[PDB]
Amino acid sequence: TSGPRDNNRNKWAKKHLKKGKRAKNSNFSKFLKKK
Amino acid sequence: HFPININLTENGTVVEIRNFLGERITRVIKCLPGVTVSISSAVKDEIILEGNSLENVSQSAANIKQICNVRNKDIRKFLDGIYVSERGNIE
Amino acid sequence: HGSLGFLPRKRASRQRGKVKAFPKDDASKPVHLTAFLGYKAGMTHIVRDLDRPGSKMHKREILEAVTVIETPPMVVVGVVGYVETPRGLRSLTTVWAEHLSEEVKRRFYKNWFKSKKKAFTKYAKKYAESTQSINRELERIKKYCSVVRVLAHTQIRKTPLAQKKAHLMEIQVNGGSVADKVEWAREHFEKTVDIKSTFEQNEMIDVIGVTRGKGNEGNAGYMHRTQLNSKIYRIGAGDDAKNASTDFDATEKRITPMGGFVRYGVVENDFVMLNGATPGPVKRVLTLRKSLLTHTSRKALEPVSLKWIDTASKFGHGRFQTPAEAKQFLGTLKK
Amino acid sequence: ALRAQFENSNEIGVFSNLTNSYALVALGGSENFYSVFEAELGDVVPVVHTTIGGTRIIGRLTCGNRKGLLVPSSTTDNELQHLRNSLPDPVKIQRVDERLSALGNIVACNDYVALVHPDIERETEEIIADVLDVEVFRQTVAGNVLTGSYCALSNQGALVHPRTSIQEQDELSSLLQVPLVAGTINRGSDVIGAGLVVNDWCAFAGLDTTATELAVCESIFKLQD
Amino acid sequence: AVFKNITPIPDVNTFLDVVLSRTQRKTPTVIRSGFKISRIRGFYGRKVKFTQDTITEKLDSILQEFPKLNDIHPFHADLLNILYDRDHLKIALSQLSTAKHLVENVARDYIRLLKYGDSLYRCKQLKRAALGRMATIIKRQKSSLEFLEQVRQHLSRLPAIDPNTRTLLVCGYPNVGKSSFMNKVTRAQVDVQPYAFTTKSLFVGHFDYKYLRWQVIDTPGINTIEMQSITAMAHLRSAVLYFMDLSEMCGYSVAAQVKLYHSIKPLFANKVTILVLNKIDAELLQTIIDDGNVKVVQTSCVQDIGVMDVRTTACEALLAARARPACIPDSVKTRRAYDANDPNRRILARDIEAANGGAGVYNVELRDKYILQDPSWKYDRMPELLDGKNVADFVDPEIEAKLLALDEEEERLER
Amino acid sequence: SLKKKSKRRTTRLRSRIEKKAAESKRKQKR
Amino acid sequence: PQNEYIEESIRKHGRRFDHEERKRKKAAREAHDASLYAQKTRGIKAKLYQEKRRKEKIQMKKTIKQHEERNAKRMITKATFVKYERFIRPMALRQKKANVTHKELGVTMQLPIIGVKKNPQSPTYTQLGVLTKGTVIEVNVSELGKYAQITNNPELDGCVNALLLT
Amino acid sequence: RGRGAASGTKYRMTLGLPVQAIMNCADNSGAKNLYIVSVFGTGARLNRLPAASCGDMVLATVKKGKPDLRKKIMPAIVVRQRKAWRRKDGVYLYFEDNAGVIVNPKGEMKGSAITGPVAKECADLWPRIASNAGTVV
RNA sequence: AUGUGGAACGGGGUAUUGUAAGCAGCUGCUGAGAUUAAGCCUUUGUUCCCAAGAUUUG
RNA sequence: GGAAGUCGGCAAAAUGCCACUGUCCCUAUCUACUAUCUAGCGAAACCACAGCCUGGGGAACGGGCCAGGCAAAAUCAGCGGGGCUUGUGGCAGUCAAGCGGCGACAUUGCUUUCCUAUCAUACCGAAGCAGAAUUCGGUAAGCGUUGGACCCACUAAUAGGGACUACUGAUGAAG
RNA sequence: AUCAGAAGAAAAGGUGUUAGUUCAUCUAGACAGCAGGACGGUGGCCAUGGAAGUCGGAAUCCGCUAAGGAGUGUGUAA
Repeated sequence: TSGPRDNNRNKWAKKHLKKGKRAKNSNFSKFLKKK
Repeated sequence: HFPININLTENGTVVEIRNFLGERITRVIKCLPGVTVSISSAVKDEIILEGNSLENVSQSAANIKQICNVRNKDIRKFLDGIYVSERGNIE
Repeated sequence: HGSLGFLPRKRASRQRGKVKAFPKDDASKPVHLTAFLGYKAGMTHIVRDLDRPGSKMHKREILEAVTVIETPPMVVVGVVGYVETPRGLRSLTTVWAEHLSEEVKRRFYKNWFKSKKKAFTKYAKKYAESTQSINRELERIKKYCSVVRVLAHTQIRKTPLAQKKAHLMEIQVNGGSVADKVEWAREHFEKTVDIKSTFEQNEMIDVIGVTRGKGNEGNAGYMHRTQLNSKIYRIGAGDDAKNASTDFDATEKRITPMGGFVRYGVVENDFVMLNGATPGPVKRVLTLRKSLLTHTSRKALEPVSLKWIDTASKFGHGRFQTPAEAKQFLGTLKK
Repeated sequence: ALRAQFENSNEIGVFSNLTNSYALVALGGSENFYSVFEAELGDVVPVVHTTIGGTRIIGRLTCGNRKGLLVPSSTTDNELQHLRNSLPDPVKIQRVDERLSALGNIVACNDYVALVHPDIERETEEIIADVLDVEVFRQTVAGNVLTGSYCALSNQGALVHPRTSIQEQDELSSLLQVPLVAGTINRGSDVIGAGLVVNDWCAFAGLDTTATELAVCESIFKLQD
Repeated sequence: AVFKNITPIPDVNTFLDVVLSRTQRKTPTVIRSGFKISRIRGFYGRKVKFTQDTITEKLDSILQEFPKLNDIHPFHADLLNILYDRDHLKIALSQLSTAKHLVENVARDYIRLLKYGDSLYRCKQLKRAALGRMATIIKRQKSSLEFLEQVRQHLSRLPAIDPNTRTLLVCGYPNVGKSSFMNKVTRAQVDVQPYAFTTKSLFVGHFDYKYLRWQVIDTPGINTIEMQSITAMAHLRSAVLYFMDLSEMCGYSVAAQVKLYHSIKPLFANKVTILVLNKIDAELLQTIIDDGNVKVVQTSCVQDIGVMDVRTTACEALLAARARPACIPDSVKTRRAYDANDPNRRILARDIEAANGGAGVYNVELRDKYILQDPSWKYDRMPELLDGKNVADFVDPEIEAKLLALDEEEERLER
Repeated sequence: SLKKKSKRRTTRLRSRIEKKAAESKRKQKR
Repeated sequence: PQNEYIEESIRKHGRRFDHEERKRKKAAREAHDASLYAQKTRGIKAKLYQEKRRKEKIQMKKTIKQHEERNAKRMITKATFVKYERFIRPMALRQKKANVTHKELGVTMQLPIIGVKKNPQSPTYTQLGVLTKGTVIEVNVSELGKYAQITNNPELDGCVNALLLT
Repeated sequence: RGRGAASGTKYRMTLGLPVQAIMNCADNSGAKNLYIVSVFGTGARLNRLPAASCGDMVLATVKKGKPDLRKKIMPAIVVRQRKAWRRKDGVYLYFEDNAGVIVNPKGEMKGSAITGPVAKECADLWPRIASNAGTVV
């Protein structure tokens, strides 16, 4: 089993955070922010 | 069997590698500063790395080679990957 | 055995859960709040369509236990600026508003009745007659300070409780520049910030509270805890008679169960429906914060469509959601 | 004929249903299974991506023909509402409040003749005739009551246990007015209904079925033209 | 007989190092003079016992994994004598067993003597005297372990010939067109070069015909290679498919090939011989044809024709030796089979997947295929409940008229 | 320490090192 | 796969592209690797390398030396052999055969122990047949009744290694 | 042989049948009783008697049955359960009697027709049992 | 330390139980009746209490 | 679920091979009493002096010595804690680096916490390692190492070893 | 000195460093680095499917020489 402390699990976790996966968190806060 | 797909971005300072050995992991590398990667047409499916600093060009050539290493297979039979062919100068 | 990460197992030195960490500030993002403060009214259960690909009940109905906490809109009553120092963050200055309501003034006394109610008299007096000192202090914050945290207090008056001392805490302000935070803070003095403008019904927040005191078994319970990855299902408005009505239910109803929430009361304010358990018993103030980190696990991204919410009688074995339906089914009583 | 598997399971008679008018496949699992069915019947009959009672075994949980489809009482109102919306008008859909809920394991039907697990209730027999518009015979295959799973049947043929006697095959074929074959599938898997799904023009079998059986089904069900 | 499952043999030095390293690492190490003599005795006996178990465990693995020449099918048994000299292999396998008991006896002896150890040193030397002896016992089989490893190395390379299934053995003179037939029939790639003895050993290849699998086992031409070919033909239920160089382009006289076929006829007895006339496009033949068993099939080796016909003839010889109106839709009669190349094939849900995120990410729109009057409402949510009552129980296409036929009635009751 | 052992030899070692050195010298003399 | 399938693959597809470079560099740097291995390693693995390097050094010295030459409780606590038997003689300590090596012939011969002649330790040991160092023992030499002297310690070695008195 | 050929994956559910428990034979293979001796897929939980549930595989001995099926411990699938278990739908289920079927390690059951109700879970996991099931609720 | 103050009852809601006596001819008054905060919700219902004492505090 | 706990039907339960049972999986809840606190009454054993810890002090290394770690009143309730050694046998002859007759390797004769010396999980190098599976070796103690009478299964694996003060909670005067 | 330093393992090993001792070539060009030659009888003889110096057994000789070993390894079925 690959452990969550793995540097490559952490590396690919990063690339998920740089797709539309995080874009749906960037403008997602902008929703409230115009209110 | 599987063609190695290469995409070039930022005038060739970042390389994207696809379909290596059938893997669907996107092997992406950022070239060291002063290194430009281009795909040459005179010879099929080979890459030209141009730069001013030998250290950065050579290390970038090393980085690409070690990214696409065959794993758990045999070097004897699965001899697939990216290898450095020639080490020369612009003129 | 027992985890060693949660010792010394001793009673929490606080009642309101302390936010020991705030999300990293990024100037590319513009200004927003990062936390909130609610009261655990109780929990119910729901029925939901599950849109998780690959899950064995993709596009199938499940049943989920949800925690309902009431969050009347918090009122911003101050701004504080922390300065980076080699010895750590240090609160440089603090600025307040003019009209600090009696709810938050009670927080400054152990006996509000016997006091002379003398809190913030000189400050408010000098606030009106000479605003240059306030301008100077805000100038200091936007010139030196790097972390801007606003005093906000909850309107415990609206809650169906017996407490009257409002709760007070420091919400950090992530977004923009330090000047932008101070402008945002100054534009929200004496105004209220609503939870609809802080959380949006689908994100995944971290819940902080103090556990229910089980007693002495060393000390057991009444510990400070932090649930992570608690997902909002529905942010309801207290003004609408549809806050417990879904699109698959209609049936005009309110989130408060038949007979009022057990040992809490009737929720008539803005509320939040989190999933699963939350620390602490009912009527204990909980803290809600945005997740410290971006994790786009599919559970944190998938949308939610509640099919039906339960308002049966939690005080026993309820079997009727609304008093109208109970009358329709049961024969006409002698009354 | 085709070799196809659901996930990594050869029993595609369990995970899907197919008639002359429609095709029901499991949900949420392999959409590759939906692609397989769509590749041969996508432009001809509807291919419904459905579930019965929150399960992927809809093939063994329903029974139907080109005319009508039946579901057990365990199916939800939501799933039944889904099926009727997706399915076209000429196909009737009904809830069979019947003794043995698994309709696929007890009833194997075509457009004209159906074979049922003798242990069914009379009202179920009446509605099957009313809905399916077929003659109902309360018989058994190879001495086994599970007609639907041990007798893969279509408009142009049928397959049964290799064990059943020759006189039994002749009796079933004559009473079915159709050629019949006592064959195997999936390398000795005797659940012919659970391994083979057949319409009057196409048929699907598990990946583990060898070529000898595939030739046999091709001959009996005459898909070559 | 898949001989690939045999563990690889160490080369003595590694064998001792692996055994000794395991004893040091897995058993205790520290002891003092002041400990009770029973504990001192128990400690060193554990090492002596442990190494014996390690040595025997390794040795038994060899003795069990290797194939017992007597108990196997005489095809592979006769193949192994020509390759490996069954006596030498049996002598090698037996020596390791004599080794296996010898280590056991020494271990039993020194454990037995160690019960009388009086001081830490005297037990120390019996343990050393032990470890030396089982070390010296093993060192004597250097030739045996090396021989077995070479035998193992070549065993894993051998192809698992199929004796039970129907087979078509091919034999003849070298470079007589047998390689071309094997390449055209079997999917295996056997190197074909003008150099003689290219078929160093047997090459097995499976082929599918008449909905059945047939194993074609090409044999070396004709000596060690000739002996292997003779043994393969000796015990193998297969049809002889000898290819005769009619055009003599193989470098051998036609009379010489006929003489070789006549000599091999004793081995070809009780078999369906084939009189393949190789290089037909490119005397003794009548005598060979007089047998009758061999079927005269012309083979145009230069023109590359007749290979399929020869295979069909051989397979046939081997087989000899051994109201319901199905209203199919009109679209079915003109349906284009989905093949990926042509764009014609309508897109499939598998392809809509890969564009839209793949497995586990793409959410199939279940509502996307309802036959409905409108494709906009195609994502609407239908009411399910209202006031204790289900919406489902009331859905009636004419329900509005039941509601109007009402309105008169209540208006009657109020009046 | 920084090591896997202690550099300060306990007085037993300061005691028996010298005598065992003395026995060594006596052995060469014999 | 059949026979030398990898050899066929090498023949028909070639070896790895940089294989010669990798092996040449590996053949280039083991000199540095050996010294790094000799200086950093500690313990048994160090000691084994210590003794094996001396093996190769002495060997290479000899092969090169050959080169210019070409150019130019009452129980028995010792092994025993078979009132007077007051002590207990275990069957474990019992010894019957000995490895007697002839002096002139220089061959270690497996000979049964006919009897014990005299034990230098004490007459009781000789009477009890206690095998010790320096004890004379008579064995049958028909296949070679002759005396011999024990050149080993049967108590420790566990084998009766003796030299013929001839 | 555990979790083998069980199609998808099983949701967690309450543990009903610990080791050394008696279940009825559910199919017409010829058996009457089964005896649990071991449970597949149990970890190193100290002093935890392995327990079975619907759709689980256990090594079983035919306590009461014809001698040919006896004398050979072999896996069996627990098809029913008496302890109350909750579906992910939320409803709580329980049957009258603990029942199990006799199955080979591959997944094909050795019976020909199973008797009575079938757990909807095991019908989902095991297509072979779903092939040979009478009524599933 | 006089107020959407607090308390004691009471009403309503929610609940647990299972139809109270008596009357009339098993049936109906009777999902009645009883209990309901002691760690349930609420109260324009009635009444009272509180606009204190002691101590320690630069 | 019904002997899987335990050397085990110990004790209850079942009545006054089958069957029952909280022995166990796995404990949970409820009742009384002790218990705690308050008013009163009120001992004795014991006592050189005292009471933090690591290493060292020839021994016996200790509570006092030495070198360090450190160290902030008063208390309340629980718990009783107090330079060895290893992986490689013995006899005989042959060399022979060399030293002063030995002679080195080699040759021939016969017979709770901690440790890593890692079982599993992570990575790594080699092997006829095609794939799968596996073998050997290296870094590695983060993390697991089971359930029943040498066995018989599960399991990824079922690796080898060492050993008054403190502790746990609760108040608390004070710059 | 990736855990330097302030008689027991001990004998040995280190492409660590610094000094010495005894031998070697060296402007007839030292060592290394490079260009080139590194031959022709001869594929010497048994040995063999195929062994041409380099799977394997004895010599292992000769013409040119400034030099080419019946051959130092890799390698090729050869």
